[PDB]
Amino acid sequence: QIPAAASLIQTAWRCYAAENPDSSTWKIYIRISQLREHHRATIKVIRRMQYFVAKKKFQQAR
Amino acid sequence: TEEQIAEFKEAFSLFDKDGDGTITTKELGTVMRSLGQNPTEAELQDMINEVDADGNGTIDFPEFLTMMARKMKDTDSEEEIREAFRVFDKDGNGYISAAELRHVMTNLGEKLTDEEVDEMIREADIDGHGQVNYEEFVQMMTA
Ligand SMILES: [Ca+2]
Ligand SMILES: [Ca+2]
Repeated sequence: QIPAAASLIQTAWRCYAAENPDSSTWKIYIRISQLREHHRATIKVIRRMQYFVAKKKFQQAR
Repeated sequence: TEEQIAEFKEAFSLFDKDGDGTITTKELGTVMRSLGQNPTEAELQDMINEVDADGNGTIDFPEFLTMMARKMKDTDSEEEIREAFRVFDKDGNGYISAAELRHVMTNLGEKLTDEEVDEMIREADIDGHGQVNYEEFVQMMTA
């Protein structure tokens, strides 16, 4: 319950924060030297998928 | 519904390396590792299984479109995020301490960075007791 709850909050916030192009959430991708537009797009897809996974896992535990 | 399709098709094509119109765990994992992530096979399978609507283990373009069109801020998600916060609100007063919130956000689950949590808290509007009203967070993320 607790890990599932934490992960839903965190993935939800990472999706929300990725809408703001100057959010600090963009600074975590340290493998990438310069964040390009096509990186931002793929990151947004991955984050949306991670949120939907976290939503399902919380619905199971709740 | 318009030129969004060309964008989604461009996005889809980034993941589908071999061009067969289908995204596997292996290809999803390739894109994530190139971003410096290190997903397990279990995490890759959960991500596919959430998008894979016909249960054949891979993602075709229509299934990708369905997920890209899914509503993220609807009433059902709002209530689920609110109940996730309520897990850390034992007394049910609608408030979480800023200290408990930062520890949960940084040390459990996905483990946000300190700078990320700083950004969360800055938007949180703390009261004068170190308490965060998390219903404001929920509303802020779903507006
Ligand atoms: Ca493929
Ligand atoms: Ca499929």
